[PDB]
Amino acid sequence: NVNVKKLLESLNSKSLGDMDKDSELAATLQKMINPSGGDGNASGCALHACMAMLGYGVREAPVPNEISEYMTGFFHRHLEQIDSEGIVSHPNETYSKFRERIAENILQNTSKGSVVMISIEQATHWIAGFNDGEKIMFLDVQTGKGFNLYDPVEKSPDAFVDENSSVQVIHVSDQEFDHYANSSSWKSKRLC
Repeated sequence: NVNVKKLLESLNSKSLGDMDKDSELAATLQKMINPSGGDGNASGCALHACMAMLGYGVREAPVPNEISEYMTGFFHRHLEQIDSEGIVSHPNETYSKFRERIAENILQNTSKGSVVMISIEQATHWIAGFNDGEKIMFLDVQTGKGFNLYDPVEKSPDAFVDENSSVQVIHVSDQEFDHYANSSSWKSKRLC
């Protein structure tokens, strides 16, 4: 049975950058959550990242033909904030800088232990985001990457971000997460 509080300790006891550390946990979690490396629709994954980070347990995300039991209608309570403009990219802003400004905005509105679902360019893609007290961990348990903006190639910390790259941080209520936890959908997903 997989213990996330265990990983996080190990991880944080290394000479790695905040992006490495994310890229690492995410690549770890991705072999369990998205073993298939399915590059389909990625809300499923993004949320299992959240479930896992809250201590609900690591489980495989829905597959394409499971998105119908639960995720088909998961965001209805949040379509306005997704459809929104969100946190927009600056010009000459690098990837690292953007990620950092996105993090400091999340830290301002969340608490240690809290997670968020992160819409990238209006649900173009989906990543998770985990508050550890001190910093945000952006995880992309689908592609096994850390922070990214769903570009077709990898980007370096010092890459320049495209102009009007946008991200909308979605604060799913704890009820929504709990609702999903007592849901046969969740329960029938493979543990670890």
